[PDB]
Amino acid sequence: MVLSEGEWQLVLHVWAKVEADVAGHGQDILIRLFKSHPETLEKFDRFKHLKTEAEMKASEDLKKTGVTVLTALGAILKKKGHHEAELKPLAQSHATKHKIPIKYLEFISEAIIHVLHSRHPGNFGADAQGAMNKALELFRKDIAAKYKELGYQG
Ligand code: HEM
Repeated sequence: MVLSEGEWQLVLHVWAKVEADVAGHGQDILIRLFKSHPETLEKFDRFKHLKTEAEMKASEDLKKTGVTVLTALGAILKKKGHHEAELKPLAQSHATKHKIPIKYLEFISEAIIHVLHSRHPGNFGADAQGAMNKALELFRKDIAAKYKELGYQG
């Protein structure tokens, strides 16, 4: 697939607002993912034991992780589709080391779209959400193809 420059603009315009607070958005998104799909918390051996949202809010490990996730995603979106190199190492560790199914990447994409919609309503109207969903679908499709080459397709 291929996004038009206007769609990338909508994606990078709302991403520039997320970057004013990467750690807060990281927390919100991971907590949204774990409350919606609790089985995903099991993949994180570091803080798998957290039982409540309050615990999750108070975990420094969860917040650091959230910042790592968003910083790597932001670096991929800024490429505007030319992300082959950034995707390689990512696809390898999530397919071989962590074992994250494509389904989980769909779940976090939905958590990203839910948080942006709540926090940024004025910059996340319907066209901007369609462009963000396209950009995340592109990311999932290229990662899924890399998973296949690596022998995981999951
Ligand atoms: C937008 C999608 C994602 C991006 C950009 C992303 C990126 C990263 C990055 C950069 C790291 C550190 C380096 C590495 O291990 O590769 C990481 C580690 C990890 N990611 Fe992901 N991730 C994403 C989705 C997920 C999902 C959905 C899960 C789990 C349901 C997951 C589980 C993990 C785990 C278990 C680690 C190790 C955490 C720790 O112990 O350090 N990731 N991820």
